[PDB]
Order: sequence, then C-alpha cells, then structure tokens
Amino acid sequence: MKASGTLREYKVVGRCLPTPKCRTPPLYRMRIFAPNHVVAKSRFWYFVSQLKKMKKSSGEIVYCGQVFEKSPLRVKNFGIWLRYDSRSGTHNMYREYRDLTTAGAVTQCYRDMGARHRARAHSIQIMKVEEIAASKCRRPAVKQFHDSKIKFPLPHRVLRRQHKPRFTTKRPNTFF
Amino acid sequence: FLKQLSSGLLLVTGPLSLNRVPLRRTHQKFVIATSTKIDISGVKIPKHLTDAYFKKKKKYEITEQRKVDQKAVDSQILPKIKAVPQLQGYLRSVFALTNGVYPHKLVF
Amino acid sequence: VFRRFVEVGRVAYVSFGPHAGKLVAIVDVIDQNRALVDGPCTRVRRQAMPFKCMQLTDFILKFPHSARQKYVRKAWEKADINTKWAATRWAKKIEARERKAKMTDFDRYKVMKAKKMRNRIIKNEVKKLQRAALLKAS
Amino acid sequence: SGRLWCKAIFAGYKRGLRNQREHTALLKIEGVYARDETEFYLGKRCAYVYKAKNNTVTPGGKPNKTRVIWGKVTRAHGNSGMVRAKFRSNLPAKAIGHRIRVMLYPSRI
Amino acid sequence: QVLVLDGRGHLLGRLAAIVAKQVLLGRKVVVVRCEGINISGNFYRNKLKYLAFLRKRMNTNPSRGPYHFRAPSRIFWRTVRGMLPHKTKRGQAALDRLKVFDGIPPPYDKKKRMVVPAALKVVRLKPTRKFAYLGRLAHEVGWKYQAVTATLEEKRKEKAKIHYRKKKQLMRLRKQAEKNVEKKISKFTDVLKTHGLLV
RNA sequence: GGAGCCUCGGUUGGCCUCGGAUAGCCGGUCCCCCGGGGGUCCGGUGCGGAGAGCCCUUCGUCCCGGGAAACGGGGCGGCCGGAAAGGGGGCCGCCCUCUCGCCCGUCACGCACCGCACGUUCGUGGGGAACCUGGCGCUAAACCAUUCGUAGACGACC
Repeated sequence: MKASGTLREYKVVGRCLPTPKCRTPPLYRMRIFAPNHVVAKSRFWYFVSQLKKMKKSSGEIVYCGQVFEKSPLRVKNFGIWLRYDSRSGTHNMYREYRDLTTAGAVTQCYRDMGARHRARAHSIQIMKVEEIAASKCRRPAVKQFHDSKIKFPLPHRVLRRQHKPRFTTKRPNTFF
Repeated sequence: FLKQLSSGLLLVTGPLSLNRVPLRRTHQKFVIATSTKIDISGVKIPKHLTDAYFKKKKKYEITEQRKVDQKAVDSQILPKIKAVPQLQGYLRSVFALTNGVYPHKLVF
Repeated sequence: VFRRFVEVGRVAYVSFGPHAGKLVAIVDVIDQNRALVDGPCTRVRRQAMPFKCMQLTDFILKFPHSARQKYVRKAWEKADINTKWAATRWAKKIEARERKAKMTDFDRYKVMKAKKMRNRIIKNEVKKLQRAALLKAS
Repeated sequence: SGRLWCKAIFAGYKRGLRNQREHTALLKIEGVYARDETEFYLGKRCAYVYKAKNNTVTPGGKPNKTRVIWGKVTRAHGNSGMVRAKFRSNLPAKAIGHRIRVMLYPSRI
Repeated sequence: QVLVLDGRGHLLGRLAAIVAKQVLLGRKVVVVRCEGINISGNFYRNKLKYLAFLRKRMNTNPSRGPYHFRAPSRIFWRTVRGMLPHKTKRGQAALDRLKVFDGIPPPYDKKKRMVVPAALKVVRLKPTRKFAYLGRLAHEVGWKYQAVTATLEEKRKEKAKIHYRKKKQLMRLRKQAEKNVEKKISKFTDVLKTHGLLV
C-alpha cells in the first residue's frame, strides 16, 4: 500500500457469494486505513484472504464508505497495534500518539514507522487502533503533555522566508 | 480622459495649461488607468468633434478651428482641477519609475 | 531569558496561510510542532495549527486547557482583546505597511511633495543646531 | 523623463539538460520572485537594445547606431518569478546576462 | 549596481552557490572579509579535508597540477570556480566580475556591506553542531597573513566606531530637532502618517 | 585649461561604513565608580533610530499672494584628517549672488508635430587619428657594433 497524503478510515464490509449450500454467508466488518476508497477495497481483500478462506472473485463488496471522527476537536491519546516487517523477520509494536482523529494518528504512524524503523507502508499491518485514557498511557514522550498548567517557550525561532530579502543589511533575529 | 470615440480610440485630453497635450486620440492599450476620478459628468463635450476631426489628412499647423475647442472644454475642467487639492500639480508631473519601484508590486 | 510562553490562553498572531493577518488563542498543546488553537471573534474556527504560523503576543487570559468555544468567547469579551490589540505598537506598524501598500499613485504623489518639505525644515533646524552647538562648546 | 521599462535579465535560452531551443528566451524580470506576481507582466512587449557600427534609421529621428529586436513574454517559468519570452528573431547569444527592456504599453489595466 | 557582501558567518558552499548565479547574470559582486566564512563540521575534519587537497598534486611535474591557493579569499574564489562553467567563454566573463578580498580594502570600508541571510550560520546550522572558521584553517595550511590582516581589521573596527559614535549624535539632534519644530510640520506629518510612513 | 570625424562599447537616481549577539539585542539617563570602561534606570524588540527601508525626485517658464529661510543658496585661496589597493572629504577666509532656489496657490505662455519604436542617462564615456589656441614646460635612453671572460653551444650574462 502507498501511504500517501492524509489517510482515511473506511468501514468496508463484504461476504461470500450466496451458495446453493449455505443461504446467507456471514457479513464481515473491516477497518481499513487507505488514501482513497479504491485502494481500500484491495486492502480489504488482503486481510480477508488471510483471515478467512475467501478471495475477491468468490466474494463481493457489500458497502464501502468513509467514517468520520466523532469529535475532531478533542485531542486524544491514540494507541496503535502494529505488525511491521524487518529484513530479518517481523515484529509487533504498540505505538502511541497524541492526535485529533483516528485517521491522522495513523498518518503520524506510517511516517514515524517509516523514519525510525525504515519501514515501508506495504510491510505494515495495522490490527487495532485503541483510544486510551490519559492515566492509561505508556510511552512517556506522549505522557509529558498530560498536565493542566503546561507552559513552555519557543527557544530558537528558526526563521523562514529567508529569500524575500535575499540581500539585506541587518542580522536577522531568532529571539522574540 | 473624457470619452470614447467611434473607432475605438479614446478622447484623452491634457490641460494645455499643464500638460501641453491637446484634444488627442490614444488607444486604450497604451493607458495607465489611475484610480483617481473627477466628476466630469457635468461638462458639455462638443458634438461636432468626432473621429474624422482628428484624422491625419495630408507640415502640421494648428488650424484656427482647432484652437477654439481646446479652450471651450478647458473652461470647466480647469476650475475643477483646482477644486481638488494638489491636482494641477499632479498633472504637470510626469510618470516615471525609480530604483526599487516595481509596477506589479504597487497599486496605482 | 524568555517571556513568550506557549500556554493555555496566550493570544498569538498567525503569520502565513488563509488565516494570515488574524489573532488567535491557543486552547490546547497537541505536540511540539502543532497546537489546538481558536479565535472566536476573528473568523477562525477551532482547528489544529502548527507552530510556524503563529507569532505570540503577550496577551494571556485565564480559562481551562480544553474549554469549549463559548467559554473562549466570554473570556475574550472579559479582557476585551480587540480594543487592546489595535492600540499596540505592533498592530499599528502592520497597519502602516498595508496603507503604504494600498497607497494610490496620486496618494504616492502628495506624500512625495510633503516629504520634500518635511525634510527641509528638519534640515534647516539641524543647521542652526549645528552652528549653535559649535559656539557653546568652545 | 524617466525610465518607463522594467529591468530584465537574459539568463539563457529554453534548454533541457543537454539540448536548447533558441525560439524562446528566458527572462528574469527584476522584482518578481514567484509565479503569483508574474501575472502582471504577462503579455507585455519586451525589447533588446544594442548598438552596431553602421548607422541605422530610427522611426521618428535621425539614423542612430542602435538596433532592436522586438518580442513579448509567452508564459511564466519555474516557481521563482522567471518568465518565458519569444522574440521575432532568436536573441543572439552575446546578450547573455545583459539588460533588456520590458515596456508596459500593452498593459491591460 | 555593485553587490558588496560581508563574509562574517556565511556558510562557504551555501554562499558560493548563491553568488555564482548572480555573477553569471551580469551583476558585479565583490565579497569582503573572506576570512570570516564558516564551514560546517569540527575543525579537525575541515583541516584534514583540505590537506588531502594539497596531496592531490601532479606526480610528474607539480608546477602544472592543481594550484592550491592558501589565502582565504582565493580559497573561497576556488569554490566559486567549481560552481561555474569556467571552461566556456561566458564563464570567463563571469569570473572577472567576482573580486574577493581578505579583510576590507579602502574602496569598501566606508560603504554598507550586504549579507545573504539564506546562507548564514545562525539559521542554517543546528546550534549544537560544530563549525570551523576559515581564518584558522588557512593559517594552518600555508597562509602567511592571519596576523597582519588582524592588525588591519583592528584598525578599522575603531575607525568606523568613530563614524558610528558620531552618526548617533548627528541624529540625536535630528530627533531633537522635531521636538521644537512640530507645530509647523504636523500638517506635513499627518499626510505622511495617514499613508503609513511614521506610524 | 576650446569644437568636429572615426572606433570600441555597455548602461538609463543615489544609500557616506559600528561592532556583534541569536537560550539575545537595540536606544537613551547618567542619580554610581574608574580612567573610555563597568553597574543600573527609563523606554522600544515580530526590529519603525525599521534595507518589508532611507535619501534625491527632474516638465521647462512668466507675474501676484501665503508659509519657511535671515545663520541660507551660488563665486576664488589656504587648512587638515587618508597608506591595506591613499578623497578632489570637511573646515577658514574672499570683492559677486538672492529671501529667485523649495512647499501651497493665481496670472499668462513655451511645434497642441493631427494615436504609434529603439524615448529620458552615467556622457566633457574608453580609445585612435587629424585639426584649437595660448599659458606652462622639457632637450633622452635602449639595442647593434666594439670590448671584456667572474660568463658562455649559439643567444644571453658580467
């Protein structure tokens, strides 16, 4: 999968074809994170092919929509269960983030998993996205923001727009 | 600027007391339309002057018909450009670009 | 020594983006490079915003770390920020640039003729201050 | 009485990495450094002024030593204020980095 | 019509590549105080990186090989020549518009020197990373004039101080001049203040 | 210290300067103390004693009125400061010049060349010839030959 742009969460459901043996196959609900709803469908069949003995041709997509976060204005401590791959075997990780949505917390995972562990997006299998309370957080770099009287300055203000006065006279300040 | 002519050329006239420009034709393409208006909706533009008036017929000498019309429209705008403060000084001045001045950077 | 702290309630000034030229108040601190920010009386919906597009003032107002928008507006109406902000020497020199930016060509002309005469009476006063300092100093 | 053309630099021809096509020039208008502000000088007429030995005529004047090749900008180039420009003849390659004039008179305001 | 750059604190390649475009576009550049240029990394690295450059000489006849320059300016002039098509004819037309100088000659110590802030140490380096002054590097590789140039720079530092010590006083009377002339310029001040010039 | 012909060219208002810090500056006061420094205080710091700028700003005139200017604008001599690749940089006089020089207004006018392009410069430009007119000036040196042999194939060198 190509973890491009900002990701979205999808409620893609499907089932096997109605057989002359079994009347109604059971409906299966899936939580896919994907750029668009097109690639979410093939990412849906990747998991159904492994979790069950089904394939794309012997099944169908019942419903494919994009779910929204119930409260995108409450900062929440998102925990993700990972199944990334290394060059020598695979591993499972429990990564924590402090984000807005279920979607953006996954975006902050693929880049951070792509930076620390050099992990490609196709090597990464999300299995559970669990929002946790504040006192139930584990990674401490997230836990340093759980304080009411949080207060800090911005030490070395890295100046941008340094090409509009490309030839100036003064030494530009990084203190404000 | 005063009015549009038939052909599409414009009737743009400088104050001869300020600009040394007569009733003259000038195409709209070669024009910097400044956002500075004077209410010339009360002047009386002469109907006898038209596109054939300003044709290059055939040494140019200002004909005695021509020196009438420059005076007759002047008698209303010349007080009007003095009812506006520092306007007759604006028209004597000539447009130019200095160092560090960019037309796309400014508004006029 | 620092005086500008990213805390809950410091008014900040958004630098770039579609909210440039606007005030905004920091509600929650998301991460090191992203903050939950809100300006109710300045046409900016509560959204996540990075720390680049903000230039913090020293206007601080007390309310909880995740208080909703009505409790943001009343504290903004308790301290009366917009009257306080327009009186600052910071906001006045922002307003002075756009006036010199929107300055009409004729407005560019009257200011030039006045610039010529405002500098002479400065220059002539310097001259009488030049020679009269050279009398008492000897 | 003052300069009524903007300052323009002839950086080079339209080139790829190892091929160039002389039929358009690449101008660097002084003042513009992004695509958004290139919109104003789009369409305006541009000219290269140089002088030669033999005297050549001047429309409305004594025959001078100066010659011109007229052109106009086609479209904006890059993301940093650069602009393409096509002339009547190809610009001679001695004009690299010299000053050409971008007059305003095809203005649309 | 002349670019006058001060070399204190600008990063070598980041400064050279910027002026390399400018010098090709027919704008004469004179770079001043080339000893103040700063390179990234610890000094032992930048020193050893240049000692390897001296080592790359012509084996059969060293009079024809790479002409290792020792002065700070000609070191900085060399890296500009690397970022320039010098083998062309238009490249030779570029190289002469460059005029590098160790310290400040008389044509420039009473002129305003510009700076390139897109290439500067205090922004384009993380403050914990190490960095080496080029004045030390050239001195320790064969340059002979770190000490005599330093005596000349210690001349103009107090020489231009007298100009600044006077210039403050020349305008402390000027801002004192407006304090007694306001009621005959306020009708010229407000027409400057309503268009944003004194506010 | 005067006018034309060739030729090579580019360019079209200037900025006359602290030093330096960037987890810090900048300006004033000196109520404090040493010989300029240290220490504060009073104000600015998204730099407005801001290069996101400042300065010059240029249609030419002719009269009348107002505001500023009386110290100023504009003449020929000394005088210092300048060596890193040195300014015609300021100051003292001078016998002539105006409250013209600029800013607001009135008066009247300068091919108003009938729509059109290389316009408007730095330009007494660099350089080469011929011509200006006087003041001021100036009356060599190298190479060859010859000689030497501290030198040397020939040159060169002494």
